[PDB]
Amino acid sequence: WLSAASFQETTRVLTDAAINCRSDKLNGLKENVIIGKLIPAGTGINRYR
Amino acid sequence: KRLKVVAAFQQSGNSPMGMVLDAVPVIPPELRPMVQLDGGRFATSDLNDLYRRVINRNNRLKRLIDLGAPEIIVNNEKRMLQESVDALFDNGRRGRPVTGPGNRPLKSLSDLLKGKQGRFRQNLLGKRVDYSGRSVIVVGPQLKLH
Amino acid sequence: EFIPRPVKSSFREGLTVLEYFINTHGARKGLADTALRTADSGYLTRRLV
Amino acid sequence: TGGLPRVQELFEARVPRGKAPIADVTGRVRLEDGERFYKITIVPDDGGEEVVYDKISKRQRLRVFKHEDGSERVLSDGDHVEVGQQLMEGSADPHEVL
Amino acid sequence: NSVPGAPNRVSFAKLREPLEVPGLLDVQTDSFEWLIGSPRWRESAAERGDVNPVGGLEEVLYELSPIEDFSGSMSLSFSDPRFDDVKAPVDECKDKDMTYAAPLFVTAEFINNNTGEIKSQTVFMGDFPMMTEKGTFIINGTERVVVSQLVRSPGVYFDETIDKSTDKTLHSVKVIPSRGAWLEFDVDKRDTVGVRIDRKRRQPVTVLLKALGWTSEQIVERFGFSEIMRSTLEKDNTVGTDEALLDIYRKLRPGEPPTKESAQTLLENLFFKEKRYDLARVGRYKVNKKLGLHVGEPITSSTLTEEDVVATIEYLVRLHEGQTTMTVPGGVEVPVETDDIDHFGNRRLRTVGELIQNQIRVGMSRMERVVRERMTTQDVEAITPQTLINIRPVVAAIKEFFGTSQLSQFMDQNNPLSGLTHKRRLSALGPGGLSRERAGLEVRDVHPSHYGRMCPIETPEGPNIGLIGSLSVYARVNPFGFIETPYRKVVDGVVSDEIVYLTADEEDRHVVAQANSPIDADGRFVEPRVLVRRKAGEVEYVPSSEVDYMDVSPRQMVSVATAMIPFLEHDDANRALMGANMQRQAVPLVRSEAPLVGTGMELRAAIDAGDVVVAEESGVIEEVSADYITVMHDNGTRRTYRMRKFARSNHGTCANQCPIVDAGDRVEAGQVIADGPCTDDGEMALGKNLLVAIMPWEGHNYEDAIILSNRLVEEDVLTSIHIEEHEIDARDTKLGAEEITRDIPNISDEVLADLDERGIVRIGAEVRDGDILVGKVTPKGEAREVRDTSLKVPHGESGKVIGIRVFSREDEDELPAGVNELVRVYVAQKRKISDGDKLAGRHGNKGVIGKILPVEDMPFLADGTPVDIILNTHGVPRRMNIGQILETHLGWCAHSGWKVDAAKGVPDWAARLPDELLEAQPNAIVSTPVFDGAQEAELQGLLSCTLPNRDGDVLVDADGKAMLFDGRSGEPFPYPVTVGYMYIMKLHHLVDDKIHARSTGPYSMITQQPLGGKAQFGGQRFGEMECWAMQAYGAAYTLQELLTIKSDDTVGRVKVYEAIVKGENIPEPGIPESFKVLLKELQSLCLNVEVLSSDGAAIELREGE
Amino acid sequence: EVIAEHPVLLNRAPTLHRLGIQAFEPMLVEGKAIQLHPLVCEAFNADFD
Amino acid sequence: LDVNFFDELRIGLATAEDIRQWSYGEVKKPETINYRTLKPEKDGLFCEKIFGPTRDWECYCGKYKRVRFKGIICERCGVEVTRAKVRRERMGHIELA
DNA sequence: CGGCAGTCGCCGTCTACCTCTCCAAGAGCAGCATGCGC
DNA sequence: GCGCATGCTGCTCTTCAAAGCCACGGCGACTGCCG
RNA sequence: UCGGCAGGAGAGGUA
Ligand SMILES: [Mg+2]
Ligand SMILES: [Zn+2]
Repeated sequence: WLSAASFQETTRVLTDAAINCRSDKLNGLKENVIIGKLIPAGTGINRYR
Repeated sequence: KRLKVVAAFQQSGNSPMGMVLDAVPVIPPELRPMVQLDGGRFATSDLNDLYRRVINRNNRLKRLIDLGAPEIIVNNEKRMLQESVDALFDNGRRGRPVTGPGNRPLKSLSDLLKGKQGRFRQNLLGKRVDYSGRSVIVVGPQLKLH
Repeated sequence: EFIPRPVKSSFREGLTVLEYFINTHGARKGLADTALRTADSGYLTRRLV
Repeated sequence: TGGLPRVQELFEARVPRGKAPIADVTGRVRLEDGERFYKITIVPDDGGEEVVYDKISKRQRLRVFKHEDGSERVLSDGDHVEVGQQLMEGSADPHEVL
Repeated sequence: NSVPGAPNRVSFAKLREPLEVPGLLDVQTDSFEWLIGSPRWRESAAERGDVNPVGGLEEVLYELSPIEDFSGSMSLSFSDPRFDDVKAPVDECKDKDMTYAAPLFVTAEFINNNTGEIKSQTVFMGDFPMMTEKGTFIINGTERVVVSQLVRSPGVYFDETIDKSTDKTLHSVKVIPSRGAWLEFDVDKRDTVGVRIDRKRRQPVTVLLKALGWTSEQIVERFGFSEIMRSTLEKDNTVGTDEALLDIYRKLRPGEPPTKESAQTLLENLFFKEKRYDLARVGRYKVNKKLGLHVGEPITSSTLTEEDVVATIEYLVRLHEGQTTMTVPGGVEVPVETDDIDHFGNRRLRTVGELIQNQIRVGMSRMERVVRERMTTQDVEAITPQTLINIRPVVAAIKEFFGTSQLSQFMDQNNPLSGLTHKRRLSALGPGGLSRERAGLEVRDVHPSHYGRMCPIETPEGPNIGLIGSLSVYARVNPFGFIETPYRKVVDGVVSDEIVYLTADEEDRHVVAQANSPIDADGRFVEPRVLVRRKAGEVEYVPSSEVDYMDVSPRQMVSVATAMIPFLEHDDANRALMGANMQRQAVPLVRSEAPLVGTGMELRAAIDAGDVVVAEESGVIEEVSADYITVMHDNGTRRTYRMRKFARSNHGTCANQCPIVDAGDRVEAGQVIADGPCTDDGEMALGKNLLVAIMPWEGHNYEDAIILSNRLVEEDVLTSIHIEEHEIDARDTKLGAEEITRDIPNISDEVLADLDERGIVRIGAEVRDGDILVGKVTPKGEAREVRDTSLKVPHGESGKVIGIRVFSREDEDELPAGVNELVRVYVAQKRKISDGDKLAGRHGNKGVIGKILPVEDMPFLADGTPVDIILNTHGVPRRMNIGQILETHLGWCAHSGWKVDAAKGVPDWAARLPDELLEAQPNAIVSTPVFDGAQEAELQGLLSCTLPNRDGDVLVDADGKAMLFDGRSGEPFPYPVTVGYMYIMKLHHLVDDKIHARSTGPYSMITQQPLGGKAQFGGQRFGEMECWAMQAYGAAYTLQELLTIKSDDTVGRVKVYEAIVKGENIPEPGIPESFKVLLKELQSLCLNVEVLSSDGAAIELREGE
Repeated sequence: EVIAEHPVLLNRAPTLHRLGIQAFEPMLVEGKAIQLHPLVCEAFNADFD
Repeated sequence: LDVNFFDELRIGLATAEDIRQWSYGEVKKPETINYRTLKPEKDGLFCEKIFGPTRDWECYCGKYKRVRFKGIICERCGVEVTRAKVRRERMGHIELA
């Protein structure tokens, strides 16, 4: 819901997520940028880090 | 179409009794600041007025209920309180917007999250930074590629 | 649509008043469409990303 | 259509403007000429019911495939079109071809 | 010419002109003259069509009165507006931050019908802002300009559409009023004519026809020629006026119980009234023109009648049929055609008078409602007109219009041309027009009806392309709001000299010839066939025997800034657009000089702008100094004119006036007495003449860059003066009262040496960045309560101090309440040319300065003359602006001087040249009009006649090319290069105002990110599109550092700074604050958002430990 | 010697692809304008007007 | 806090019990701020008791000042003696009739 | 009952930078202050 | 000359009226409405 | 050691 709420239609996605009680695993580029973590690409992946 | 909604309230461990409110939260004060207008007075905050309206309606409703008023007046006050709360959460969704000085619609709690000028696309996906500058570029033919 | 009367003079000899006036009909459209095709390509790019 | 309009009607996959039907089952054709609208129904060269592909307008023309005869044949009643042949002329639909 | 004292500028024009350009500021002054009702407009309206000399305010005051109550016992009326004298002159209002206004009084009478007595007395209705002699307003000390608005005109508008479902045409109408409800007939897919009364669902037109009083018989008898009306007739099922009234009652007023009496009154108090429906004068004139109605008597009333609606329905059915004529019972004849909504015969102009009249009317209506409501709650015999009238709504409306409005705009005073152009602008936006987002692509096009009324070239370049335009030079406005243009009447193939002004709706029934048409001595066309303009802008080649009108001049279709580009017909439209836009951005220089090659418009564009000083009478000059001129008139009176020396304009430039007369000269009325900002001897001069070479040079002028010489810095050729202004305020406080004084117990005595005995700086001191201007302290309560709050020079500023203006309260000066003293300080600097500054020409050339070279490093001619500027040749051919090369050729010919040999008669190429253009002197000034100038045979012949220099050498050959030497190596260049003179202007985009940098500074409050802007020492945005590049490069650490420890991480910013200063390693980023702000935002909408760990147990996310 | 071998990043808007950001090695010049190599104008899409 | 320990972000509907849990007190008076004393009112929308002290280690009265009184609730005012940064993270609630 | 087609309302429409001005109003209610009369 | 009575302008406080007003494409629910 | 600040709307421009 974090990646879809920042694209379009914030109210609808927030309402659907609240009703469904969804959970976000924070495993994408946009979410890692939003919360302030290293993106999982390039030099931010486990082998190189 | 109906099962998509009726099954969400069953598969999880929640209850459908969250759509009806009995207490309203209040944002911390430093997130809705009130500052002086160039050594004069304070000119609106766009969020401290919808709260004032809700509090006024709630106080009047409480005083009228604890007095023995007829049903018509209490019903009118309850309708007005409902409209005020609805305008607090989302202004303009039903009926006409609540305006202020200059016929300018007030900005609600859900208007600070949506749009290209909201929190998501203007404070979380892009920011302003330190150690930066700007100037006009000109051509230098004596330089190298690096 | 094309105008059945042509512009017989080059820019090296100079156009007349009417030729210069009818030259601007399709010279304004270029700029207005250039200005309106830069706002529908950036939304396509944002949707593709 | 051409340009960005088209790019986005091939990305944001939607029904085009002039949808040209495609041949459901390999078979001969039943091209009849009407007043303002043709009405083909194709011949079942498999042994079943003809797919009634009718009510197409006259505005949109007919196409030119690589027919078995070996030329740019314009759909003539009695033509062995194959599964996938764009009968008319106009952008097809990405949901029927699937 | 036609001006008493003017420089002699010879011209290449071959055509004569029967008309002179009008006053260039009469579009602003005429409307205010009409609104005020002054005698000048009264006489002008008495000159022609003297029927109803009604002013602008008088018609409002007469439409208002009388004001009656419900009972009908008393009434109030108004009449006779009149104005007092202006309180303060212009300069006092501009100095003390006041408004330029004059009080207004009206007379009101109170009649009581119960008794019969009358009580009348004069009331005061507030101060009315007034317009100066230049067409501008001074509001709160700032000059303002009100811009005209292009709006659709009230009337009846037909249409035509085709349906994609079926296949047939569908028509419609739209009765648009000035203020009221909208009707809307329309045919349908089947055959049911319907009407949307006030956008309220739909209903067959027969219910309305019945309501109005038409029985089935009458209708069928009248609308029987068509079949759609028969069909609609036999399917209404509402026969009966009362049941049709009920029909539309349960439509327009839902839920309410329908009573025939209310329906009767709802079908009268909507359209057939006088209070809510108003088809204004324009609307009425247009309706009684389309529907061929009673155009035999004056235009009175303003409500919709029945005949109108009937004729509308008739027209609609006759148009659905497909005829081309119609006649209503006892009317005239008219074509049956649909109309366009962008035709300049359907778009009118709302000038300043009609923009102020609307606000006055709104305030009047509010005051009228108040007085009507208060007339019924007071006691009789104590009611007087002064006790019933409230002024507050009117003054509130006036001050709201003249302040926070989209059409009263801040005036731009970069140079006189920009100020003149601002006052001639037609804007399609505003309160009642369009929007930058709603406007499409058909309202931004050059309609064929713009010829002579709007300029097709001068328009903005950004999102406002086509939404803002300029009036043409010969255009003028109707008394209704329609733009006219003049023509010459021709009869029997001979052009006469009688001028008639025609609107766009009257010139489509005549054949109009072209300005560039060969005309003999008697006035007969030479060419057998001429290029004309037919009805629908159709250009054709008709044989010259049908022409009915002719243009007045080739420059009829261009504005005042486009008519200043020589060789305009050789330039593309885009480059001429840029040249016209960039001619308004030039800055005034310390010394001015007129162009060597001009157009002739520059003389009357400077007198009409108003930045010069002209003489109002004839006399001899008695005394001349640097700041005053005394003229003795012939009768005996003496008049003295003062000058503005080093005044600051709206944009920080310098406005300086200098005298150009001697101490014994004889002066004629209308002669220019003093110069101005961008003026040279009475004519506008925005740049300088420089010697050019067209060649590439070592890549320093690569991709639109420019190379300059050092002689342009050592001789102050391109130097300008910029002035700045700073203020501070001394006010009272809850702990005391702020005082301005030199004594400050917080700072040292070394930095308080340039202050006087009052706390202010002294005139003539050189201030710098971070220096002190005034010294002020604030008490904190009662010692040792004094804090420091001093006005200091901002970052990156400097210059001398040239003036101080102090205002005090104790010396009887108007001041805002709560403050005690005011002080203003003016700081001026002189700016030379440098790298990064923007230069331009009149043809679209534009670039920044790449290098400045020593005069010994520059290519030089055969006699040792270096060139001043080098331009690249790769940018000319691909942009189709070849007027600059012709300008350089003609400029060289004018600079050197020429002489045509006539020993064996005048040469064949010089047959059409005048007799004064066969010989010229060095440094001569010529003129080439915009569409009738120097041909190319003439230029080619003049290029081989130029005079030699001191030694008998001709440096530039017949092609305009010269052999240059190389100033770095000494060898000649192998091929000849083009040389000449060109006119170069300096644009107001300087690099000293665009450089910025920051390491740390102020931060925000809610989201603790760096501030924005250069004045607040802000940072630069790292937007969304810039993050995608970082993610595509693979740089995961640069992005993380850019997003956490440089923007939001409050605890990591300080540790990073300490680590950098101490030389240690940079620490690990924390968590941004904006995420916590978002979480509290989500929690305030009753959403239970929590951050879990690997085993539940939600994290606190509040620090504190 | 502080700015020796310390790269900086140069950016021009709009950033339509990767090459809208690049890293250079700074040099001290005289003036108030930035000097750009002639061969990177194609990647930056930057003229000099 | 460490960003390397987050694992989930859950959203859901909030009940009245949660709203009464997050809150530190209930507001009753619609007043906002005193215009003349330039100090927050009592039980308004800008209150030191519900939300937090406006200045560091201070309170409405002057009984406890400087940093030595932390952890003590003022018995006549009710304001906690702690930092002023806690006004960005403490909420309140309104009891609807 | 049952199709149904029009209708209406709600989503979306490129990035970075510079300069300027304007921000509720009215009505009641104070605690004094100045005129008139004996 | 003194005592009584009546109006200065800053300050404070609280919020519906009511006329004023007039893109475009896509999608999906829905709702009277005809049959 | 006292002591100490940064919201909205409209208009015009540059690439
Ligand atoms: Mg450029
Ligand atoms: Zn206390």
